Amino acid sequence: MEDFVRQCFNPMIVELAEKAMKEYGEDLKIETNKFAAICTHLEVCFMYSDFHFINEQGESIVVELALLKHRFEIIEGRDRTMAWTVVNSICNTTGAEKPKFLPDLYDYKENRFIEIGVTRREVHIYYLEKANKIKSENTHIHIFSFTGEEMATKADYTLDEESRARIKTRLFTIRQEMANRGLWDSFRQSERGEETIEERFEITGTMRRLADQSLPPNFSCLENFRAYVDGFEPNGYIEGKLSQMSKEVNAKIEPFLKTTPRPIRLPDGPPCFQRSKFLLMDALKLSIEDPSHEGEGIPLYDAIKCMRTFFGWKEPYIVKPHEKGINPNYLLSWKQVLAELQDIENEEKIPRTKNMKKTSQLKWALGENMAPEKVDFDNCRDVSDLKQYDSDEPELRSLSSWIQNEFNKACELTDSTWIELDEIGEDVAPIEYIASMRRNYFTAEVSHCRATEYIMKGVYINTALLNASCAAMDDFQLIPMISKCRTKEGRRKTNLYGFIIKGRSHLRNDTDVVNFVSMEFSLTDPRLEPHKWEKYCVLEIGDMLLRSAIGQMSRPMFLYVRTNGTSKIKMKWGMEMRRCLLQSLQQIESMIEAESSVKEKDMTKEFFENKSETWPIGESPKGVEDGSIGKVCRTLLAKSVFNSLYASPQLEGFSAESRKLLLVVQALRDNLEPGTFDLEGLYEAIEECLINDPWVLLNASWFNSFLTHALR
Amino acid sequence: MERIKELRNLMSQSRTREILTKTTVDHMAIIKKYTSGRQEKNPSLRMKWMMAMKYPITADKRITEMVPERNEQGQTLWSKMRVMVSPLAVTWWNRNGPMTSTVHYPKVYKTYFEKVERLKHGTFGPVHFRNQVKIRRRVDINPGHADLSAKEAQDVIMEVVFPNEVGARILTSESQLTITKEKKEELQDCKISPLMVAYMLERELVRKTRFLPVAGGTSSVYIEVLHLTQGTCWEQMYTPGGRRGFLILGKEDRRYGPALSINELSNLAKGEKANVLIGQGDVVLVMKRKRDSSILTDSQTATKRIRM
Repeated sequence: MEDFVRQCFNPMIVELAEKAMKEYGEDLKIETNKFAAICTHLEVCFMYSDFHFINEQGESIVVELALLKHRFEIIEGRDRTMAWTVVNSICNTTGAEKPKFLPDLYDYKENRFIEIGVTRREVHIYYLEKANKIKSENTHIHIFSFTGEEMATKADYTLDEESRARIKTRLFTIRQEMANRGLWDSFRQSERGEETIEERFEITGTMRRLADQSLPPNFSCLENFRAYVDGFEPNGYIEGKLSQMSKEVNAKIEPFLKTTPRPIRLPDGPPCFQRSKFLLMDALKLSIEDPSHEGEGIPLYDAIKCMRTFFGWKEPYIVKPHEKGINPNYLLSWKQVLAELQDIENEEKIPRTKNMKKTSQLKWALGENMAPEKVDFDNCRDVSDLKQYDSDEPELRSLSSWIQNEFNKACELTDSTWIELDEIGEDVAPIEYIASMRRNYFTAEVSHCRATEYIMKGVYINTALLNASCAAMDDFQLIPMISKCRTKEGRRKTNLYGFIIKGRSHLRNDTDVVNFVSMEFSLTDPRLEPHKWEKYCVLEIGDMLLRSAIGQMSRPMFLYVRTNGTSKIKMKWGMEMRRCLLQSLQQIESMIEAESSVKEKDMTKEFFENKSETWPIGESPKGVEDGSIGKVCRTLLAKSVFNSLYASPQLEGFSAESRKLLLVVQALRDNLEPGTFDLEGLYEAIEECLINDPWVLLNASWFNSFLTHALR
Repeated sequence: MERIKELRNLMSQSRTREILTKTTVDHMAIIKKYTSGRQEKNPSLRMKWMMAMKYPITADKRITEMVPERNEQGQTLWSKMRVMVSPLAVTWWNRNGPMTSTVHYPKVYKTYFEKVERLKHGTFGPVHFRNQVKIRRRVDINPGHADLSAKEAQDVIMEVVFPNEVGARILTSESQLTITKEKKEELQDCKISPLMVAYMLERELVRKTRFLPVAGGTSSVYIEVLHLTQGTCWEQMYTPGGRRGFLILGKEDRRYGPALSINELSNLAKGEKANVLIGQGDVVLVMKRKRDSSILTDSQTATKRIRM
């Protein structure tokens, strides 16, 4: 590089190399290796003939700090003309003959010319070109190297060891600190004999033929195309092309008025059904009633102790058939679960985990006999009744009124805590105080919500199921559903929800599926909404005593049984649900900051402790209702939880298109004269992202209800 | 003994043999990057699984005669099949164990120890809520050392940490930077780690700059607190508060005896010449200087030889 040469050599050498390049007719930017070669050659030549003098008696001595012969005269510091003149003068006054080319220096002590060479390859090969280039004449040749080598004619180095050592060390140091910065390879691979070449690159072959037909249709050779491109001047091409284009190519704007938008069309058909992993609104718990503070045991024993606290089991019987399968298998599975839970005592050693006996009904439930067999296509080419795959158009379903009820119930408050966060250091800066009060208010408002209970349930269940699947691979293990909380007065409590029986898990990748069957307790009669439960089998198993008010009243107890299998990736997806709180806090803080940016002061006080402010987040036949800040915080948390629990691409598409439409509507409401180019296609996108998911249908209904009020 | 024996059988297989024979030292770093590209199999879950089992940590032999097998409670600390140990052994060492002086720690981690002194000797002002525009320029995150450039900082680091593996430059000049003397005197018997000391010395001695969108202070002390000073729509005001001349003649000669190490050139003689190993494998013949050979105005005096 240029900067390296600038900072390495002294300027006195530098101006001469530039003059030499100008005389030659080269450039310093295009080629740089030749610059370094000339600088090194000039430096070596100047160093080779310095601090040398010869006394009148004929002996040569080295001195530092009167009029004595210099014993050397420089020729390389001069251009061709005066170099030839001085060479002619000296050979005439000494009787010498003109050798051929320009020698480097002349020594009076031996009365003979000297040539100096520096090479990047090794000396032995480089010697021969100089030897056979100049022959049958008296001219010494000395060759150095960048790695300590040296060689001269007749092995008579007419110099002391010290100067040669200095030259060799200078060359070694320049090479050593050149190779460190990353410039030695190109410099070394740049000497093609006695010239310097920057680089080389040619097409020369199959690449040329391939490049030949990679051109516009009116060309045949790459060179002709390059020549045409090089001599290009723009006269009128763009305007001329534009003048002869048809007028149907246009982008016309149609105004967006208050009467323009129309409600979105929803699909029609049979009602939808629940498809969540665990039921949410219709669950109860069997509390363990404050275990000891030192109690930390296996979940199986906790489940057993929770079970022993209930009396009232009866003969179970089916109340709602699954209409696809065998219900006696479900009855036998439940009875086997009860029997194998009770039969623990017939063991000399108490086990840690329970492995279920492989029974016919369990095998049918887990689908261990419905595995298709795989053979090569060659033998089964002649078989009949062969289809591609399950490439069937999805069914269309309408919207029911139970998802709204679930969302309504998910935003209420409970009597437990469900979450306890740890502590941090004390605050000093005022911004730390502001952040602390913000997060303290947010934590206080949403601590006792039901969505936290759902998050904890999902995390515990997914972690336990993943651990069981990774531990045992060829056993039918029993996995309980267990959660923990703190009571109002401050007693830890453990709750049991149901049971899960896992099949066979041999997972090699992250897409393989593992099957299981789930049984859950409930008090909700399925005969009120038969359409909601379509993939469930419901049993009546016992009676429950309620202590509400005076006296004791009995209600039936039901069991919901379902067969499923999720994934290996979705277990990891379910283990991270604590991020919804973070997202809700981010949204609240973003709104606070956005409002505070305009009214340039701190708005954390006008949001929380103010009690005269209300936000419209409700609806009724009367109209639009209002609520407090805690209510909207819980609503956002519930929305995040339900978004986590009902993931689908339809949600992504609907969210994007609805975001665009909402932005257009908001632009309309600000008196900014909006406009569109194609309002329909956005709509047909919105309906084509509206196939089956009840959550997306509820979101579309919410958008329609927002639209009917936003412009009225 | 072990290393030479491991090198011997590596020559038996040819496929590795031309790898060793045809590869220069300068290309070693080219070879070192052909390792692998796939390891991240959910590291958090793997760590959680490994922390559940007993004896998940590896240690050396001598821990067998420094830590008892069982504690007062009666729990095993290490087991026999490097040996396998549990974190209980680490906690026991932190509770009961030998004590050593820690006087060298403030001299090595001083760049970290200045930050706390700057922070806890500071004061705060009010916070302003408004809108602001942030511009960009070159910001210095490491101030470095004055009167020291990037070229000789590496030289100082090599001289202090690896005195026996320097070659060519630093070995032929006749000088000594002052800071090297104090750095060698202070760390006379420091036994923490060569690599850690080298990294910390480079961190506190070498400067480097970057680009940041800062709308406040420009000096280096205002950069490390950028997360506390600026915000989306707020501004917080804050103040910090507070080796002789040698020349090489050629490669190794077989008539001048076995080569010697860098640290054994102290004896030398009054002009003897001998072989020496320098750099990462170079072997050269050296002999000291009978003169000055400096860089004074004499180099410019060559101008008298031209333009008469």
